[PDB]
Amino acid sequence: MKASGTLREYKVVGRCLPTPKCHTPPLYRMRIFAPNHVVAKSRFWYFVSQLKKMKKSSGEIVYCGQVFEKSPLRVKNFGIWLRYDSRSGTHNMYREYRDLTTAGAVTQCYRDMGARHRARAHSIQIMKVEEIAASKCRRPAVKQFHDSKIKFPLPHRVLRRQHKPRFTTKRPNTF
Amino acid sequence: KKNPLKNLRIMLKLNPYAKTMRRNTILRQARNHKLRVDKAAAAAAALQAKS
Amino acid sequence: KRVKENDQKKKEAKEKGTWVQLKRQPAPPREAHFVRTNGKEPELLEPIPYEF
Amino acid sequence: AALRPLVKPKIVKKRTKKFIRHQSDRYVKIKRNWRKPRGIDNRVRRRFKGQILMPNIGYGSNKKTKHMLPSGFRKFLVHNVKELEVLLMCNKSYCAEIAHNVSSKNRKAIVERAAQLAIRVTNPNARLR
Amino acid sequence: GVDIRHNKDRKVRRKEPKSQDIYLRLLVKLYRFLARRTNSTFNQVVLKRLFMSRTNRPPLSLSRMIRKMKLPGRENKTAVVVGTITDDVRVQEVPKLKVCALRVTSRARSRILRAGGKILTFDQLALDSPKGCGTVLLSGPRKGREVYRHFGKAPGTPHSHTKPYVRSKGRKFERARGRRASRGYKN
Amino acid sequence: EPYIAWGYPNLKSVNELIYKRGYGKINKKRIALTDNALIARSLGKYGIICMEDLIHEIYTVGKRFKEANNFLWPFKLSSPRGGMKKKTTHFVEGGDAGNREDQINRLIRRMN
RNA sequence: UAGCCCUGAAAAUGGAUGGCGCUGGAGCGUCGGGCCCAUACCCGGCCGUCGCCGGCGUCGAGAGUGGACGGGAGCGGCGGCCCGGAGCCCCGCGGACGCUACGCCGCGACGAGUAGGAGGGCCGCUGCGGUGAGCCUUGAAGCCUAGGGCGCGGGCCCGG
RNA sequence: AGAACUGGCGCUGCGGGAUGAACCGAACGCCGGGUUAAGGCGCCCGAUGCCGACGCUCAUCAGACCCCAGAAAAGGUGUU
Ligand SMILES: [Mg+2]
Ligand SMILES: [Mg+2]
Ligand SMILES: [Mg+2]
Repeated sequence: MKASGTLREYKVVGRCLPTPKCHTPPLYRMRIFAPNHVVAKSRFWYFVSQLKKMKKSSGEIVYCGQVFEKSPLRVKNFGIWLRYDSRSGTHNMYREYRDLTTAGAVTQCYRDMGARHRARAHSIQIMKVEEIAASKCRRPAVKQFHDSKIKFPLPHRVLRRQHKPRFTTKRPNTF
Repeated sequence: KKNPLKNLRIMLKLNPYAKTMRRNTILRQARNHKLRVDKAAAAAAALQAKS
Repeated sequence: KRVKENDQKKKEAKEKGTWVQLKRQPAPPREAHFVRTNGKEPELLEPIPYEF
Repeated sequence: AALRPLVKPKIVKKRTKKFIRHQSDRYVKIKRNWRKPRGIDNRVRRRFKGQILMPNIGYGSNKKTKHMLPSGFRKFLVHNVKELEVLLMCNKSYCAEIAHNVSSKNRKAIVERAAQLAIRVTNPNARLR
Repeated sequence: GVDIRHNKDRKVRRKEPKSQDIYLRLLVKLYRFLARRTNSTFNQVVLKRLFMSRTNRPPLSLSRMIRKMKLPGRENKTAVVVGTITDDVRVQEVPKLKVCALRVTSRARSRILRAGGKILTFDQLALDSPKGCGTVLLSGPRKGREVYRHFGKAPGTPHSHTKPYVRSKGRKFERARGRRASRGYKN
Repeated sequence: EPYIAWGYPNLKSVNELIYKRGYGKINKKRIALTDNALIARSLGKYGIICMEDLIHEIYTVGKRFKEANNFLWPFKLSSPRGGMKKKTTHFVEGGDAGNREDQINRLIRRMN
């Protein structure tokens, strides 16, 4: 999985072919993050084959729909669980962010594990993304944003170069 | 090979229903444009006649 | 069996008259069935932590 | 200029630069006539970028414009009075050259006959007094 | 340009005859008009016998011709062979068949006419039958040559039957070892 | 599948191809299809004498799908005008070489 | 525990992310929208090769995806005071081009190549049998030329 | 140095890897327009002169893109 662009939260359910030995297989369910619906129905059969004796030529899915959030404008504290490979071993990890939807957090996890632990987006396994409320957050970087009557200025503001007079007679001021 | 779908009467040389497929659907997207100016004005000049 | 066996069916539809397709095909792509979730809901799983 | 043939097309010739031989510039024991390079090392046969081009059949000019003179005719060299009269049914398409071995006395009648037959001679003003 | 297999794109068969025969060309120019204009296949067989080679136009002897026309159903058809007719002295009685061929030999075209036949050429065949209607085309034995009996597997392999080249057939010439069991081996 | 790229085409991307880039083999050559006459003389022995009767048999996989698809010359499409994505790895891996499962309709428009 | 960074980290001409340089990146990781260009691909031109062909119907009179007919019987529509019948034109005597059939035209697909194998040469040099009622002291051969051209090329023609 | 399966150089140019037999693209008639491939887009050098996104990183030996061109154990209250 490339995790190209913004991600997207898919739900996939799925079962295996009706056998003479057993009718009605239980039709399991996951929650896949993928940049479109094809990668969702290709990582679904990655996480299933690690957990059951189901492989994609011996089972079919019945539903792959985008499941999306119930409050896209309500700011939430997300706390997720990883299973990424490192070079030396692989590691269990808790992690928190702060965005407006779960697909805005798991996108921000792949951009974070890419930054800090050099894990590419293929070696990483989400266990479960759920929000927690405030004042149960362990991460102190997120925790300082949990204070009403918050104020901070914008120091040293710079952007939009070559936009004006690539050659000017007016010294920029940081402000 | 003059291009079909880009000039007319070459589609029609190869598909005669494709013309009456066309002027059956320009009618339902010109009459549906009138249905979205009249109904639009009947809710843009509606509350503009309230206050 | 499939050549001799048909012979009981090439001169069976001879007197009855179909287009019986005794020629065989490969496996067709699967037909659109209508799956069922009676009562319960699909069981949610998710991958497990790394412990040696 | 006055003799004015039939249709003259757009004469495009694909290349106007006259293929020369590899190592033409560097000696005079190698004249500019084309001979294709059949070495093992050399890079004109192996045909790298930015080197001496070599002829192949894609430079062949147009079948309706091959052998056309830029005046609009196709040349046909003659020697005397009688075989200028073989060209009387092509006075709008083919033109007559006069060979160098013709003298200046017999180049005087076959330039005056070529006006009574209205045939373009390329050199009407050649080896005159 | 996908297919490295380009080595077969040029079909190999003849388009013209390689000869300079100004009478054979007027028989191709007759029949290559009749090949593409008549809706038949006889005119596209006798056309393609027009080119090719003198190896592939074998001499049809006269007694195969009167053997392959005594059969049922060949009562009144013309014999057609692109190729020459020699006679046999082997056969005595000659029926009065109608033939048509390039180049019948002189001792054959008088043993044909005295029986009451008639030799034709391929100009008075086109004015006879353009379609080839009601004729029999025949062929000589093209693999009867002394060349085609040197040809096989190899003359020293198992079985072989190939007649190896010798300059003088006799004793002490290719009969010493390999050709019998008492010396060397039996091939 | 490291060399190809495929999905499930919809109706107008089975319609775009036959009209704009269809070409029929008559005996062995590819000629512009252009007139209903050039299908009916070749393949009315199976029952699809016009242009849009070919496109039934090729969109719904029909009884004469072999004789319709082997009639068409392969689609000599163009290079896409949006670029591609890495061309070698699978489309699941962020590339575009493999099964893409009806996303092919986004690609066929750029190829033509 | 693991990412970046540093210690660990020594070789001889002056030196190598290619150089210049780069630190709110012109460095590293995960990515987005653009953008630039191969002889690749698409469209079109042109040439060649290969394949399948087309015209001796030059027949303005040839029309053929059925024709003469013909006696035995009625359909309509043409020459009415209900009977219904050849025009071999001629007011025009008129009608382009073409097929070296070893030629001309059509459509389609392909085009790299040392060794090596075949085809074409109206490429070229020397000599003979033909043949141009060929060429010339009113200047042939030969050589030269910042002269005019043709052929993709071998080479060639003409001017001075 | 020697073998097995496939491909390539040998016979082969062209765009790329600064240059390069074999590497990644792609295999060649002569060209006009269009689009891409591997690649790249501060200046040499066609193209980021986008008001690019989120981080990591101070090196008195920075780092910088397959094969490919100089490195390990062990260690750091550097720092995440
Ligand atoms: Mg070499
Ligand atoms: Mg060398
Ligand atoms: Mg050679």
